[PDB]
Amino acid sequence: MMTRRVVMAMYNPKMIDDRDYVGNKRLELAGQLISLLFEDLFKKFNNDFK
Amino acid sequence: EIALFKYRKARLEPGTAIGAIGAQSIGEPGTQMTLKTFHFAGVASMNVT
Amino acid sequence: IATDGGRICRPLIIVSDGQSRVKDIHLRKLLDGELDFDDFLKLGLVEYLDVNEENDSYIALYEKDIVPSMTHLEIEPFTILGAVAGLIPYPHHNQSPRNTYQCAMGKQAIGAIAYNQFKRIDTLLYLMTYPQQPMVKTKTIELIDYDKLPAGQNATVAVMSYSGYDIEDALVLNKSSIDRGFGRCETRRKTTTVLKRYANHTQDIIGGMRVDENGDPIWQHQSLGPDGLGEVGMKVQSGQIYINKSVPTNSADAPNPNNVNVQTQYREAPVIYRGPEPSHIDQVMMSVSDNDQALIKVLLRQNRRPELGDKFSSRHGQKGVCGIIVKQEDMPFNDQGIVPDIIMNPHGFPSRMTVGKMIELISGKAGVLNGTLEYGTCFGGSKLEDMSKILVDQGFNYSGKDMLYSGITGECLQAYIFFGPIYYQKLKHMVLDKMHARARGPRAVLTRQPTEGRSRDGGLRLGEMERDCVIAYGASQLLLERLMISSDAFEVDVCDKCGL
Amino acid sequence: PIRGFCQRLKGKQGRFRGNLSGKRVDFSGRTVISPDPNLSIDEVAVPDRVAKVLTYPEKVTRYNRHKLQELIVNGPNVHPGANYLLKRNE
Amino acid sequence: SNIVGIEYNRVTNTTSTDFPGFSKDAENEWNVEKFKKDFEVNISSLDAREANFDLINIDTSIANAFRRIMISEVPSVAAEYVYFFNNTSVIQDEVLAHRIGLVPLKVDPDMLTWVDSNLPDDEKFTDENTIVLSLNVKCTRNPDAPKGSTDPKELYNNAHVYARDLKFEPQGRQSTTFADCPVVPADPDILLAKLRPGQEISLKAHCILGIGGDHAKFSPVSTASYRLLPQINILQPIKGESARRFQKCFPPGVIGIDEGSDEAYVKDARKDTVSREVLRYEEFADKVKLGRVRNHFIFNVESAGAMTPEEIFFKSVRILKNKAEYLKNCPITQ
Amino acid sequence: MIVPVRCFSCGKVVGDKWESYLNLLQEDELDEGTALSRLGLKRYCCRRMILTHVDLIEKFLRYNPLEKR
Amino acid sequence: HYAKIRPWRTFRLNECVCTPYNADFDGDEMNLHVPQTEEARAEAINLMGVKNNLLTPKSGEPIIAATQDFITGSYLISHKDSFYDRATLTQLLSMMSDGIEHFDIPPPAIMKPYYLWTGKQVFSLLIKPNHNSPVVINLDAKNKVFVPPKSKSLPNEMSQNDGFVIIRGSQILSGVMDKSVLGDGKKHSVFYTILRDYGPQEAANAMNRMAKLCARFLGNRGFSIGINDVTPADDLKQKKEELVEIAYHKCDELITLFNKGELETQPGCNEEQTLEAKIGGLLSKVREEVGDVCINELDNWNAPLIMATCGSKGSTLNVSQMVAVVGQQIISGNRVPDGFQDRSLPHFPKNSKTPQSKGFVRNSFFSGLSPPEFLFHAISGREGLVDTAVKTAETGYMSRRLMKSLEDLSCQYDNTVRTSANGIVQFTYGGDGLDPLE
Amino acid sequence: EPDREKIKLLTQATSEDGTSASFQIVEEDHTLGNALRYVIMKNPDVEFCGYSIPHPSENLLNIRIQTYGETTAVDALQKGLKDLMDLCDVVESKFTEKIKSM
Amino acid sequence: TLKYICAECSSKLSLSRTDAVRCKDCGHRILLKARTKRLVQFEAR
Amino acid sequence: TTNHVLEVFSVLGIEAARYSIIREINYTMSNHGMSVDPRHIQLLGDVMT
Amino acid sequence: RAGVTHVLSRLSYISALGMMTRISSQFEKSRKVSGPRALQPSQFGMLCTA
Amino acid sequence: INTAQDKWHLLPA
Amino acid sequence: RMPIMLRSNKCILYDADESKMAKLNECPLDPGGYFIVNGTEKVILVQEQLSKNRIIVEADEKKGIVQASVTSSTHERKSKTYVITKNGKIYLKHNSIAEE
RNA sequence: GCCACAGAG
Ligand SMILES: [Mg+2]
Ligand SMILES: [Zn+2]
Ligand SMILES: [Zn+2]
Repeated sequence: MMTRRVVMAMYNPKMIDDRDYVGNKRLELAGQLISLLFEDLFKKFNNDFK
Repeated sequence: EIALFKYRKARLEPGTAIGAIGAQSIGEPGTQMTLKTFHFAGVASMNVT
Repeated sequence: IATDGGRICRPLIIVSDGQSRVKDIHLRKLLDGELDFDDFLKLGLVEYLDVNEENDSYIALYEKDIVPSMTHLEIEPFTILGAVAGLIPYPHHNQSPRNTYQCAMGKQAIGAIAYNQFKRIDTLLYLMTYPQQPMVKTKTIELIDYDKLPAGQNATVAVMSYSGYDIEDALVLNKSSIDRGFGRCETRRKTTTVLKRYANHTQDIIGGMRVDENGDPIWQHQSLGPDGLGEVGMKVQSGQIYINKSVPTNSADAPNPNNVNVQTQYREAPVIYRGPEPSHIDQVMMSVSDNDQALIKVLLRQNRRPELGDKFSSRHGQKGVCGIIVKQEDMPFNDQGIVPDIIMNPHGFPSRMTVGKMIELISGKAGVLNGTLEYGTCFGGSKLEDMSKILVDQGFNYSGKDMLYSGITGECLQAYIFFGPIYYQKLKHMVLDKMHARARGPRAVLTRQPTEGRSRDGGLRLGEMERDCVIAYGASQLLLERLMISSDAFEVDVCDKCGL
Repeated sequence: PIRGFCQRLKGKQGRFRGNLSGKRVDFSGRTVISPDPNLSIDEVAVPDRVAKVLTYPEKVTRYNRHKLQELIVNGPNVHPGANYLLKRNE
Repeated sequence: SNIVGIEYNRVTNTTSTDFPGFSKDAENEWNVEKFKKDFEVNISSLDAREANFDLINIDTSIANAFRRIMISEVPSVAAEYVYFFNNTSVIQDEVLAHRIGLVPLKVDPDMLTWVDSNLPDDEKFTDENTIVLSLNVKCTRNPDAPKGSTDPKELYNNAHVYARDLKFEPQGRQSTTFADCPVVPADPDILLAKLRPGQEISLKAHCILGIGGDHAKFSPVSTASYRLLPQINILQPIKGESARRFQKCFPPGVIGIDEGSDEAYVKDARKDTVSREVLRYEEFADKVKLGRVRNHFIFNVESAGAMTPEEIFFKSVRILKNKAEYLKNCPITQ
Repeated sequence: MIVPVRCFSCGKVVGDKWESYLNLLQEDELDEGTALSRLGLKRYCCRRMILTHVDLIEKFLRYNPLEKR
Repeated sequence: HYAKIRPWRTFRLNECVCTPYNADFDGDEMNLHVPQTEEARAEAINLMGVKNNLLTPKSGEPIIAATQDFITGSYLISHKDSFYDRATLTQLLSMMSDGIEHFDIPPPAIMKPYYLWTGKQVFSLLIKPNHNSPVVINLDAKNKVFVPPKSKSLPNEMSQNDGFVIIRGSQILSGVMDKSVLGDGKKHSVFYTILRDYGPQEAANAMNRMAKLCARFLGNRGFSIGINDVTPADDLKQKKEELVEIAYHKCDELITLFNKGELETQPGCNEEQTLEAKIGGLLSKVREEVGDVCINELDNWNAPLIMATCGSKGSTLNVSQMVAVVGQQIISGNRVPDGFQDRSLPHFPKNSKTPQSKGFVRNSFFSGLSPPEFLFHAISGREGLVDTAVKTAETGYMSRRLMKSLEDLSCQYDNTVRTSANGIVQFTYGGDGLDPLE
Repeated sequence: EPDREKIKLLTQATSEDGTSASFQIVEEDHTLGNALRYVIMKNPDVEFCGYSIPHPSENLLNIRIQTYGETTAVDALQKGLKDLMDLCDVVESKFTEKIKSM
Repeated sequence: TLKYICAECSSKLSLSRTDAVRCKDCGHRILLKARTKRLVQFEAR
Repeated sequence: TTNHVLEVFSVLGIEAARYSIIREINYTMSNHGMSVDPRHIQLLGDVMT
Repeated sequence: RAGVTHVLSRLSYISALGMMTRISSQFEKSRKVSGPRALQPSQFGMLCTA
Repeated sequence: INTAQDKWHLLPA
Repeated sequence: RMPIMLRSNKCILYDADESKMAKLNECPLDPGGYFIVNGTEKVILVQEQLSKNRIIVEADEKKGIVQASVTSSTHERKSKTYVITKNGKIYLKHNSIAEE
């Protein structure tokens, strides 16, 4: 499918997808970032406790 | 008399940094100018920058 | 089909068979207080759409623009404006750069920050003494609770060229308006000292109030108080002490098993108020921190007044500084007897498309005459013809162009003047924090040139472009003076056989 | 990275473009700007509280002795006044 | 010749139209007998606070000068200094100082003298040139207040620091100077401050007198303005409901309708605020020419309560004549 | 935070007409334009003084450090 | 500059000097250095001085001249329908000089009914106050918006709206004062003539007098813009509707014919470019013509049109945008692009190339903008901002390159331009050897 | 005892005989300069009367009087001040006699 | 002598320089310096 | 003629390259209504060549 | 990742409301016009257009 | 009493 | 100890009337959502990112080199895969892989 | 003194 849309974009230039399109941007909130930090901190704490 | 006076006081005064004047008289229009491309011949058929 | 989390969505009203799914009866249930937006979600009246879903649907703006091929309806148009842009009155009449500048500028407005501001101690705070809600407001203001805690003042504005002092977006204030309390803003700052306990069991001591041989407090400690913390209420000037701190003389720790029980003296390391205009202490607070130390906070304040240099904005851009402050006798007046407060140049309208300010002026005049706050919400609001009808009903011109009398010579103005209440904000960028002078001052130890910043008594940069511009005139002696004599002059000895 | 020699000679805030080809000067002052049409087109208005710190070194001559004496007596706290004095023996 | 016309986009014939040199006739020379014979004053109403009168056959510069002297040069009294004694309030010290400064005093200013500022501060204030006010309020909770507590005044005994609590504290000879007529705030129910129980305000205010140009609190007029008398000239009579249309473009006490021929006329042009609506509609254009009369002035003077308005007018003209005499007597510097 | 003693542009004593304005708007339930008309306010400078004022002092007095909580 | 001490905490400079600084009193921050040695002081006052440098060396044009609201005052004084009596004349004359110069009154322009002076004699006395000042200038110039006369047989003097200014002796005979004659931009202004004929001191005096005049004259004669100055008449509301109806009919027909597939093909472009060119040209012509109609019907003493004619700040296009159609929202030299698939906003028919779907703002600023037009206007404004913020970061580098290349050049004392190592670049500067400054 | 510094006669701008002069007044502003302009303009012997304020930040008033004929500048100013004083007195008398009625 | 105010309890209490920073009624640890008694003047202009 | 610079040098010499540079800069500047004096352009062209 | 947190500047109520609900950029610096900084019509009602 | 014009009341809720 | 943001489910201010807001010295018109850490009231701002677990197609005009990029997102590691065209032929590019 | 953001023209 990847190369299928490569071929479609190659056949006509109108098949380019906008890089700055809003649907191709995802919003990471505060809770996800705090989860990512707590994951690293908790695993470091667990390794030190071991 | 007025023509000769205005000619003689229009000579480039010796000692003028003419290079600095030229540089800051060419660079500043580059700040000022607005557009990039203009349609010269056949509207959009030929493009010149 | 997308199931990811982190996508941006918006609620719309599903429309089918050429009829909005939210009828008047459902609106009646909403207005009765029941059937919350969650309930309308459950019944399937409103739906969340992302930009991926909006690609194949068909959305309508108003009810008049329904066609059978639509699928959804926009719930209100002014969702397109954000929260910060929501304050702008009639912004669909303005130009887009004006809205952009208002969004970037309204965040620097001076007004009350919260209901608990006077018990709050922040690093920097500005409070307007006499807030006022905007006369031409927006539904966003009613929703985000902005009029309850406003920022700015309603000034009667005449739009005329009063003098040469009011050119290039400058402003002319009234001396009998500033002195009655217009734009009277106060600024609060915080000073924090932590009395750290060093490893030698030695800690800072606040004690001591210096007294000379006369038996009276010294000038340096005129507002120091008995304990060592400057008393609340007392004036503080430039070069005084309000926390008479003292640090142990043994700066290096070097933990000692020796006796050294007594005569562990302290050196004076106080905080000195080196501000340029007087300030008053309004709060002194003491606390014990998490590590069980001593923490001292002092809130200083100063009640500045409007003058030349302070910035002002109109909620449509049109920023500017005060140029002159004329007395009330020199300002124009009308048949009723009112003088304007702020006069602005009419040269700011042709080049800035600021028709929204004019409609705001007319709507505000109609509001103050009629007695009600008038909405100016974007894509709608209150129209112009009804406000014109109110203006003629109370006995004024339809365009607010009232005839004035010039106070300088008592004559009728040969042209009518645009007259009405406009809401203005006082910005935080004021002259009294931006004045600067260098003379001879501190130097960096690595380059022996003037330092940078007004927080270190620094000087001004003379960059490469200015150097080239001075070369462009043929000024040799001036360049030599600027960059060698008075910047980093140094006497060196050179051996002219080797060259080092 | 560490501040080496070659990184102290190149760049905007280096030496050749930060402290040699253009450098911070003394005797300057920066202020916001307000209009004044009643001033001639060769005249800028300096505030009272700025001209008391900015100074000009004038050398006494036989033509400006009394004026500089009065400026020195007026002091560094009234505007037509003097702020520093330097002698030949010092 | 002096009818200042109001055209739909401009104002015409506004400049003063009489002096020698204006015309070949060289008329309208200065003569005191001419202004004695022609000048007129008519008082429409006179109240304790507001005065409304008319000056007829006088030029615009003189009326403007009178207005400027009223606003900025007629002296009055206000609070210039405050000393604070334990001001524990949420309203700041300088805000209370500002409000105490801008309160209007009901003092005749002739019973004082100007303060010489260059004198040292220990002796600059005496009892002959200073009004000393004192304010001493302390809010405490009232035990028998109702449980509802919706109205703040029921809960607390002194929850409002009004203006009337500014007691007068005479010093020295003032004890007999204002014995018959005590000094009080002009307006009784001004809301100076608000307090909650556990808070106290105690201040001593020193009141001096100064010109209006120094600060807005010294202004003895709340409003002192004038307007030129409007004039409606109807070139051609109007008939029918067109007269009702004509009436709609004016205030309801300006244009009337006849009961003998049903043709519109003017009733009183003094009540016509110039909304210039009749110049809009083209059906009534070229038939009425709104204007003002340049040498007829309607003065309206409303005082803060310090002094009676005709006293303000006479003090203004007295100040102007004194200024003119002072410039007359002093010799020109060579 | 508290209504000015004088109007910003005209010079009337407008602080008097604040408590009376609140009383007339609370008890008689009138339209507030009528309430401003009845209290001796005709110039709209004073009308904008007590039509656009927010009584923030009564919200600030709730948070004082002097009284018991 | 020469310093003057005034106590208000802010630097203040005359507004005619603010044009070279590009200064706008919008929180702008400027710097003040003070020289120390007397040599540098003399250097600064004699070569760097503002009186000695009133001409930029870009082209020799005057750059320190009247700015906005000074040119408006000049236009209002020099208008044809102005007539001052003797007291107002002497008041203005004493106002522009502060009672420091001796003024001699010229004979009045109207004598029989009342002695009246034209507004142009005020500027005549500004140029030459008496017979002691030798300023005697003679010139002719065209204003910013000139109208040719009724027939070719007349010269430019009798031209309608009086756009041709002629000064003989010291009197201004015909022409109203505009930006083209008292402002920066053209090499046949009045102050340029004074500077090139009599020197810098008289030019500075003339500017000071005009500045003090226009600074205290508009306070005795107002000039205001309201909504009455922006609202349209009855005719424009229906005329604009009729022409936009015709334009929408035309573009719809062309778009349908393009959809069928028989549109004309350019010799060097595909069909999309043909549709783009046709729609863009048709819309631009519609905007221009309705703007002409809107401008022509506006009455005089409508302030924004006076601002366009006078040339203080604005243009005819700006008032056209206020009162008539806003126009085509050009984005990157093209119509509104396709953020989505084959349409702009999720409100409009699929695959529609209609111009109200592709970035046409039909409603004027006075009547309010619709949501699609509002977002399109937002896009155009944001791109204007980014263009202004990006071009600077290249032109600064280009300027520094050109300076670091050319700064070693000089003109030695034999009219030969030589570099630092005395290498000849030209044998006579520019062939003629004439300074472009003079 | 006379107040010398209130009024000055400018010397660098005056005429040799007294046909034209320009006085400087301290501690006065527009409210009296306009009145002096109006009163002096009612002389058939004054051709040029005009007041000006050179800078609103400084309290000053420059009044210029140019008179053709036998009249000098100083006499014109003095009689103008006399006429202004008489005019104010007349207004005083008329206003008092009209207040006394009511 | 009484010179300090606690935040919530608002009880006027003193703090000897050998005493920890704490209120004698509630366990809170904010002490604000109460208003001094020296004559302070202000200009109403 | 070519609106390039290096082509004119490669075909016609340095002296034609100077003219190509001068004409191109004059065209670009006067297309945007900046009106730089042609002598500054002559100075720039004779510095680069 | 750097610069996650920023100080809530207290200048006005609208300022604290506006620092809240802010969205940063994945691109720290840019040079191209109409790149990641253009206001695309995809952004109708998702992010503010002013 | 209620119309389709006043549909913005969903936004406060 | 979690630093929790105000007006969350764990903070003391959840569903607090105006009197309780008065007791604790807090403003009822306080937006909330900011962590009070070390006396400074920090805000964590929403970040925007290229879409993970999806497809991006990118192309450029003058170069004419099309590409399709996919951001590989796992809970442990993240990477990216490119499908790029050179001289009109498709090739696969990865950071760990040396050439196409 | 080194980094990070926030802003002003
Ligand atoms: Mg600016
Ligand atoms: Zn008022
Ligand atoms: Zn306690």
